[PDB]
Amino acid sequence: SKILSTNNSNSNFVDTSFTLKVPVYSKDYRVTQDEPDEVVVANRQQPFGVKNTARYGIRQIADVYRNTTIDRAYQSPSKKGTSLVVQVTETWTVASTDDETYGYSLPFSAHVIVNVPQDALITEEILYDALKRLMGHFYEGNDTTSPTTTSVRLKDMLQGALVPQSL
Amino acid sequence: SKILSTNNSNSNFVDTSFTLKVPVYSKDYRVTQDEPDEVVVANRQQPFGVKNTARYGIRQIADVYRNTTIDRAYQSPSKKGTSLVVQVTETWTVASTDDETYGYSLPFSAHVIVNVPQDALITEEILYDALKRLMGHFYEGNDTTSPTTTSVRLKDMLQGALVPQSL
Amino acid sequence: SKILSTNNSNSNFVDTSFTLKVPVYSKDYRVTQDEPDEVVVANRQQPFGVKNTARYGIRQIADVYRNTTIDRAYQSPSKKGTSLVVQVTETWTVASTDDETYGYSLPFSAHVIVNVPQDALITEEILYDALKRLMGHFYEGNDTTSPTTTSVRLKDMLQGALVPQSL
Amino acid sequence: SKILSTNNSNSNFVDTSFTLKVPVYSKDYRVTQDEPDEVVVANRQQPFGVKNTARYGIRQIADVYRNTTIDRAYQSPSKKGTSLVVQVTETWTVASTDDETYGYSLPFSAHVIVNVPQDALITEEILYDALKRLMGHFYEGNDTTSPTTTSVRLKDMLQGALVPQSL
Amino acid sequence: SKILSTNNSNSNFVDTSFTLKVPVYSKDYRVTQDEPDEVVVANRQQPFGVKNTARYGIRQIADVYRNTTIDRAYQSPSKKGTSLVVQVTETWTVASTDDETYGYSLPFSAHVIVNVPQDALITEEILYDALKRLMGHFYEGNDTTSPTTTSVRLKDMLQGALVPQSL
Amino acid sequence: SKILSTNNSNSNFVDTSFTLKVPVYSKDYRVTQDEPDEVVVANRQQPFGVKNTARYGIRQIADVYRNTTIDRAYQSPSKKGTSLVVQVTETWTVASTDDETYGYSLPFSAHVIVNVPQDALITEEILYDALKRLMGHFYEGNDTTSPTTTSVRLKDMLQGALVPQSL
Ligand SMILES: [Ca+2]
Ligand SMILES: [Ca+2]
Repeated sequence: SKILSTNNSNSNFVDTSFTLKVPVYSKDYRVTQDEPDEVVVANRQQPFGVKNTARYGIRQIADVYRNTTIDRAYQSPSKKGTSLVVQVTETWTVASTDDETYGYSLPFSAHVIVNVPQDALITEEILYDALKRLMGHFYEGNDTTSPTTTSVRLKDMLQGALVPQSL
Repeated sequence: SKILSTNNSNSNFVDTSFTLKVPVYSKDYRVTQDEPDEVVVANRQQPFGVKNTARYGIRQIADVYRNTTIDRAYQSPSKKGTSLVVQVTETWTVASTDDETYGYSLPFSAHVIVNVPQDALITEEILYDALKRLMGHFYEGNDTTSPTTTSVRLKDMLQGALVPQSL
Repeated sequence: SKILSTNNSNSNFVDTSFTLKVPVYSKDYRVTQDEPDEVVVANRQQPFGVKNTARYGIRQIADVYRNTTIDRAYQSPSKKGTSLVVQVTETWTVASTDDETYGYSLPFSAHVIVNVPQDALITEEILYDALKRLMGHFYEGNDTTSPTTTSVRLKDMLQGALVPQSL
Repeated sequence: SKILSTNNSNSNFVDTSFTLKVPVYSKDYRVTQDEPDEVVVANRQQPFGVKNTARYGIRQIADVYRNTTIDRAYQSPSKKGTSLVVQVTETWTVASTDDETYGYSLPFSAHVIVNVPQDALITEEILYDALKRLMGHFYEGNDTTSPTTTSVRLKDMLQGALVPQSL
Repeated sequence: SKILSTNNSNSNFVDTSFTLKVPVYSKDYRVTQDEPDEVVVANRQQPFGVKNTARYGIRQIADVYRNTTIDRAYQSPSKKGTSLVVQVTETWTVASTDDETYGYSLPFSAHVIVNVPQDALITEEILYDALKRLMGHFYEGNDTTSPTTTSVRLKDMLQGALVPQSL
Repeated sequence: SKILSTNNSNSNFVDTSFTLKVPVYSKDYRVTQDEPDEVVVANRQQPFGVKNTARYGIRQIADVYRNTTIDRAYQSPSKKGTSLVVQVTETWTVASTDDETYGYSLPFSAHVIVNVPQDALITEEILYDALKRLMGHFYEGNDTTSPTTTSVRLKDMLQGALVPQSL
């Protein structure tokens, strides 16, 4: 019997709540692009100025070890991978309570990329928990406190402070 | 008076729990690279075979309106932007309880990229809630049920079913 | 025993109050850049539009006598110096009480440079008192009055009147 | 109605005394250079060996928004600016009470540069208080103590400890 | 399961105390060179004449078996290794009580190099215990006496007595 | 009279315990090579596969000031020095509980080099204290806490975190 380990058992994390607002695609979204490797989905609820779209794509990874330093002797026979991308694009607007003529539009976009080796032992739950570990790096954990606590670092990183405060 | 709207007020969502594992950087992580716009951080807790790193980087965006279908209204403060990347790199290991000889290492990686315009009305909370909307696209929601239900997408997407099954 | 003199004992000065607002770095500032000779520190308290940063840097001076006219016979054996720079960068905003849509941002910056020879006899107090003499040149002293008084010349200098009024 | 804010209202500071020695230019200083944008002034009181000068200069700034991350909103009065420099140059002397032969001269110099945009709402007092905030960065402050306490930085910075010890 | 043995189980030692003076880098040191493979650190508290420095470097070892007697049939699958160097450089001064003009500076340098194969089973504790055994060779052990005793050997080796007394 | 100072009087350290396992050469070792400059010693108690060796060598240093920043006016009259090397070579074995046929041998090597000027004032105790300071750099010191504490740094450096946490 073969067993896969993520080797995160010895890491120190703090749970924190991150409540997702999941779309209702049937109500809100229509399909803009259905190419075999790339789908694009548009938000029908928006006015013409405001563009709200999502993009879901996969690419095949020739050599999953290509940029890693894992010794040849420890590489899987199957070296193929899959690369997933999930992009969301939003259009925000700025206006004034006092002046109905003041306004402009700001474009926001953000995406997630996930590079998964093609191996039978990797499961959907393993990958979601990987995503949870990933998104957890937008915070800093504090086990010093008696109830374990977390603090936000997204603004700090955006401002150029990329090293955590814990170091 | 001045108000920024994300124009999500007419989108239909469903909440779901996504509990993040935030790192205790003080225990686990040390700095491999401290250059001004790119920081690399390594996980002290892994053994020598396993490589576990995180990378935090920003890039300055020249014109946030350039690739978009949005363009700049006359009273916009700036075209400038900032692009943030957060990457995690893990080394998973497959072994066998039958054969001590049999084993290999799988490389996992994933990252998030966020493209924030330079407008002071964008707040840290606005950005986190944007990230929550983003990660929501790894799921599908149902308004119909009395407790709202969410199903998962990550498998179906990685398998090539890039259109939501709700559509 | 060796003694250093600044030779300012024969100069005529007027004390005047110049009350410094010193930062609380722990509360307000995070680190943007930690290069060995140049550190940059950002003000976390500001909104995204407003940039508030400080820069602290040192350069080594090859020949401290390079541009001076001190005779060779009176030069120290050790000709190395240190050049310190302290820059502050602020973003000011202009708005209207009456019109909540009227606004713009102004960039302010200013720095101090201090070129100190590497000599054991120069002390931290000597250098601070040098800085006090330096900043005192933004004023004009008046010993003619019975209580000695001072007047401001920053605007006059900015407007092109670089000679003091006392001459 | 029109109000300029320096946006320091949410920064945390601590006051400290910094008593300036303002020159009595009429007694001590005479003009070496009177060219329109650069004035050099020499200290009459020094002996022939010791050189003590001050230099006051302005340069016109073409676009005050050019090197900055700020850029000009549509209702800004001008891009123009003025850059002021104030330099002091001193000649310190080391001698020995044992040997009449032993002596040398150390050259000290330091200057301040101020980059003021052309907006009429910037006042002379705004600029002086900016200078006070600037010089405050040669210190570190503590909100904690009941009389606020400030420690010094100039030594630690010149020695290469460019990050505040509070951080 | 897999087990590593250092094969020191049956070798005979005598413990002796060797109390390390560990640096407080935050108070005493600054970074001179920040390279990915080689960091250089310097003591900013020393006076100018006395340069106290340290150097921390890693080279990567291509074949850890290159200069060993281990036949290939007994080698691991992975030949990778890393090589660590820790160098310290001090400057001592000799002077006189009776004569202020008499003195000179002596340079001391020393370094450690450690050549660790990349095997997950090599632990940080294993490596430190190896270092302790290494430094034990600067001594000679006697377990025949009622209290186990050790005599120092550094000066003897420096003076050409390289073979231990016991041999 | 003449006095040597290591100038470590004002530097800040934290003591930590490092108990050396000193060899009993009479029981465990034999001499492999007896040269005037290089002695090689081997563990005769190890089984045949496991080679445990040590090497003790001295080279003579022509100019101890060759790669130093010490100007000639500050050098001793004698440039002679000696250079000591102490190398240890071990062979660790990896095997399995479940499988008698599974195993391999890992080579460990490490050495120390010490570069001592020939000055009568350098004592054996001075040199051992220097070695203790050297090995202290494998740790990081914290004297702020109520008990002075130290954390290990060997694995962190091996893994590319070469700059101390404190810096
Ligand atoms: Ca660097
Ligand atoms: Ca003229």
